[PDB]
Amino acid sequence: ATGLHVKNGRLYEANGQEFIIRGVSHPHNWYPQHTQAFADIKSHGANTVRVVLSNGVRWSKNGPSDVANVISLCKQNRLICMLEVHDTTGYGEQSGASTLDQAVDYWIELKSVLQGEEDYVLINIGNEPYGNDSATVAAWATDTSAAIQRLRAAGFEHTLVVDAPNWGQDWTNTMRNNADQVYASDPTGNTVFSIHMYGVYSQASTITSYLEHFVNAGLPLIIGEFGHDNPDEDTIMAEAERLKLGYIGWSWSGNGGGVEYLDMVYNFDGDNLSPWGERIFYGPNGIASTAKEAVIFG
Repeated sequence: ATGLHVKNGRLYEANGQEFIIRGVSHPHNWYPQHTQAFADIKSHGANTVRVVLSNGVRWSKNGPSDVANVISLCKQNRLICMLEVHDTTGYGEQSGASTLDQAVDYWIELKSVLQGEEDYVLINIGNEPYGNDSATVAAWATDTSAAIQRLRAAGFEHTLVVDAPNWGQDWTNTMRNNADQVYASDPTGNTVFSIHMYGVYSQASTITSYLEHFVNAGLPLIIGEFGHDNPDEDTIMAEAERLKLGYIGWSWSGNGGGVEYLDMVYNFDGDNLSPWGERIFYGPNGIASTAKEAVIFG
């Protein structure tokens, strides 16, 4: 059965209530010991959590039982769970990345724990699945359409979330110009596009133009990741509120590799907010003042 689904370019629960995602990502794969984060994230008002999983290509695979446990943590804490395979990141540029087909192999393997959870879980097929290599960025639309068709053929009814090329930022506007072709390829219409806004989106003009393109065309869109400063997070949040689009900040805690300033809380301590955590949860157009829990939990 279908749970969350798309109607007229927007996201709805099965009872017909519109759902506007207001959440954060949590690096579950890399920090399995920090499962308290699910309740901590809920305590600050988020309605969704984007969970980092691995299909075993680049990190250690999250098996079915582990994924079942993450889904119950989401449900227990009344959060919609967006699961994502992180191994696809930067494919065609990043050495050892997974392809979307390898991500799809993994989702099919979890079929028995995901089927029947369509009201609670969204499947983000693969994070930022192309880097900037021109020849593989040119395959974004065909590869993404192929992955959707495989998932629907395996019986998945969930709403699927697909990321853009150019490491998620789509500065080539490949996702923007071709999302109509990809959307048409899902027989159920339950596909949502996801843009990640970092340094390409430091100007308000670029942010606004990108979001309006999708809203004016009825193409479903969420801001799957964004950071602060240098993207203009003030405009990203204001515009997401004005246009009623979902957004998900990166990330709860535990950033390494130079982006330690993207931690929202220090050392996974839910009461120890950084300035980014205070901006995204408690600032203007922030999670605590704008998010609404999914009505499926009432």
